[PDB]
Amino acid sequence: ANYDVLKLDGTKSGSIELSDAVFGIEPNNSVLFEAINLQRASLRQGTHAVKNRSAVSGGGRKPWKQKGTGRARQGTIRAPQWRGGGIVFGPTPRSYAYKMPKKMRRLALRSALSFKAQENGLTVVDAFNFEAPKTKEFKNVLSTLEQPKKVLVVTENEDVNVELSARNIPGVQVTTAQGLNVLDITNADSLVITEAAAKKVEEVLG
Amino acid sequence: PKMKTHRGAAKRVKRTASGQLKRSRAFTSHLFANKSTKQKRQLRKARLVSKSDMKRVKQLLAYK
Amino acid sequence: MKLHELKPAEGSRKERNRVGRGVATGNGKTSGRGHKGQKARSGGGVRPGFEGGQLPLFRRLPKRGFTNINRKEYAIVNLDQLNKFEDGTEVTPALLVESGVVKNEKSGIKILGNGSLDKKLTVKAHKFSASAAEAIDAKGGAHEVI
Amino acid sequence: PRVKGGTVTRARRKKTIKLAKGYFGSKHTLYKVAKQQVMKSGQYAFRDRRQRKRDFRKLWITRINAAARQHEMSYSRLMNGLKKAGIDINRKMLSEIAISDEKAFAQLVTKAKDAL
RNA sequence: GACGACAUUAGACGAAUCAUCUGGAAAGAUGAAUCAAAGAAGGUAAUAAUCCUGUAGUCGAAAAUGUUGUCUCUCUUGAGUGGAUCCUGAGUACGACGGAGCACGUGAAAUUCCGUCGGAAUCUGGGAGGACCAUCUCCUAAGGCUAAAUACUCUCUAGUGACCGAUAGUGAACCAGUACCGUGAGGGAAAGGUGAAAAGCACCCCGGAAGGGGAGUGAAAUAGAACCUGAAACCGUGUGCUUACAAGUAGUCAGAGCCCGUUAAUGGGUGAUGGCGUGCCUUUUGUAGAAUGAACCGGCGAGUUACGAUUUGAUGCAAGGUUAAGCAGUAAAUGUGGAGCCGUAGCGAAAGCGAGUCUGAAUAGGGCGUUUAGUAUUUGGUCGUAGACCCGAAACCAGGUGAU
RNA sequence: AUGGUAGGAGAGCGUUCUAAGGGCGUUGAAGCAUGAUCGUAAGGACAUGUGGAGCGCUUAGAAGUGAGAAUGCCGGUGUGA
Repeated sequence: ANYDVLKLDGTKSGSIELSDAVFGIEPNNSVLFEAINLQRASLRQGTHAVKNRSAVSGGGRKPWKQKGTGRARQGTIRAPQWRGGGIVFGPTPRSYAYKMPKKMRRLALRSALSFKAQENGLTVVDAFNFEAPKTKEFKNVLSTLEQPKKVLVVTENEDVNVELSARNIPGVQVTTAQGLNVLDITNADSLVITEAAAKKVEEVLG
Repeated sequence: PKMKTHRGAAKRVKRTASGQLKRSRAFTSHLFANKSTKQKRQLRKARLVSKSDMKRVKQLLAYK
Repeated sequence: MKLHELKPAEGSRKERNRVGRGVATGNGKTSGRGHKGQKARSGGGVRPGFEGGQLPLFRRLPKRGFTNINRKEYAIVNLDQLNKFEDGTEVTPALLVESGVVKNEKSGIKILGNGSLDKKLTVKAHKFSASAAEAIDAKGGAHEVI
Repeated sequence: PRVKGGTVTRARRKKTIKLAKGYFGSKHTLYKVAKQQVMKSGQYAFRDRRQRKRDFRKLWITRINAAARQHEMSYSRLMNGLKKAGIDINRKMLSEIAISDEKAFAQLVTKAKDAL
């Protein structure tokens, strides 16, 4: 439950204790699955629609007499077996979002972080000293820290400079401790945190 | 929308603790002189809705 | 976990039954409805309680009773729930709510003598049962009707 | 999302058409009557796989009767004699022996006779 | 009122790549470099962060002001007690009759409106508190004005999509409410694709011309404007096996002869001859049925979604479980939000009593109950309300069009 | 033990789309055509021609998810000849 706090040079700055309650549990994959599916569903706008036989233009009159003379019996040219139109059971505008209990939500986050810590995919540093945005310098930083292509970087509250620096790099995403989510945690292969952000998530999840 | 309750059944029956429905007895409220006192006092005993009828009228009283 | 190694819990998910999609399903032509009648028809079926014209049960039977619109219901608490407290403590409705024993004070709080107390404390409530007051005073304590 | 009926209808019908190769006229061109025949063809084949054994046993028995009536003996008495003498030899192998090596067939007809 | 960015809006600037291979042409492969507050997107002869338009971002003017900050004038620094006397909304309130609206079926209608008849009180007053009377509580009708939060979108600007991709999606991607039909109201289609580039076939030959054959452009002309791909039905030309003594649901099992030679495995094609054998679907006690339907081919063409109930499976927590609306947030996750909901105790019509209660005069006897486990979300099954698996009436009503 | 219509239960094949991962493609993708191939079935590959730009695979997730019949609708094309 001890983790080495490093510098942007990559050498070291110290060590820090983190709660095993947040980073050291046995992950619950079922709850993880439910949370991921929920978050993916919540992003949909279910904005699809078709026209039924009442909403298709025309089709008021009966195209020929009920007996006709030798023809099939029909009631409108906009019925569904007609080329003209009339859909029977198509999509409707609706929503796919659903909710589940807060305890499950917290459990999913804890399990994700614990997976990322026990896979040696957790890194903790001191603060980011970026007086201006420089994607190049951030690239060199992620070169010094032997990080993979996909990495999530967690500030305490907000750093517009590091956000702008890391915005344009592929594979990299930037998030706040409060704004953490299971999806962008699990999509990543590594997780770099500042010490303050680590303590913040520790207190709000413990 | 919400399901609606059958009011005539609601003011004819009540729900017991486990899940059952307790009813009132018919063949009251009118001519008893043809009947005996035994029938009279025994039609005052309560009874339960039968399960064969519950299988039909379950949904009418879901909110009870 | 990984998004490319996602796996739900066993028994959590089933595929829906799709009707009207051929013979080998066993739900193909008639789609489970049988051949003819009122229930084979779209929008068919008969309404719940309808017995075919035989008088329904809820007209064979007679109504009875009335509802009291201003009825008193009391939040119930037994002695076995009071054992969590400490001896000498003075329990009140607000203390009950704070302890979570009572979620809702409806028309007052009532103390019933189901379980065993094994404690000694003073109580302030609206109504009591005889057994409850007796078992409170037996071990020591007082009941003060608010 | 919409899914349209592409290529699966055509594949499914085409392999039935291919099964219907060699049939008369429209029964190798048209899906409906081709399908109708293929089903019938499979049913016929199912029952003919079983009729085959009956037919061939019938043939072998006819041949054995012929071979025995040259030695002045019926099928029935020949086979009773064989059974009594212990021979557990097939009617097929008997027929083939009678066709190939008449001498051996005579030699065991002698045994069928002397077991009576 | 000097009033101090309409959105600072048309608009302008806006970093960084070379080579070889295949190629008709590279953005592709290989290799070596670069920019990034710009790796959104689209074009360019194929798949481009560094070729073009662009993007992030910066600088920006008219109608303008963001309508925003002391903003000239002007504002409202209150006059408290008793109220004794005066005033405080008339054909009004209210009533009877007939009706309507209120969740209320017209009646005890309490409450609120229309018509016809009547018709008052004035602060010791008057009205309401589900007939009516009294005591209490609240209010002071018959005069008027009033922003916000709320409802919809023919439109406009900027965008989004586990929406369609030419029988789909608007009726309409093109000549669309157009050809066309109808006296008229009205009804209402079909119809997209050369190629990177038109370089869209100079010239010669047959022919009246249409058509074609060469030549030529092109990467390609069975890419030639009836121009991407080019399925099946259908129409033909050539051939290997076979057929004019034969009775046929046309196949199947057996099987010579003849021809061929594969995803090479106890192979392929044809079929002299023998045996067996009355299509499919639907509806039926029962159908080869002379009961129904289908000319053929292709395409389209039917248990779905929302909300609620119930029951199964999964997960979390557990004598507790859980939030709804709203708010902050990227039209997310999440965080917050405890009014409410279920359960922890039932019995009784009810007062009520309470691990018991109801009956009973009685505790008896009996009925329901106790002698643990629920709750939140989700999956499947079923039901209910909605058109509710799909097509199909004769007819009813409302508003209009027609006496050519 | 394993015939089976109304019907109940279960396990699967394919279609379009999305996420993630990992791949194929002018040294020629999808489609189309042929084949004597594989699988208990739905069905899956491979090879060769045609075509000339997009498409598979694994796991999960959503459905406008599979047609031979409705005197079905729309187009083409026959028969009678």
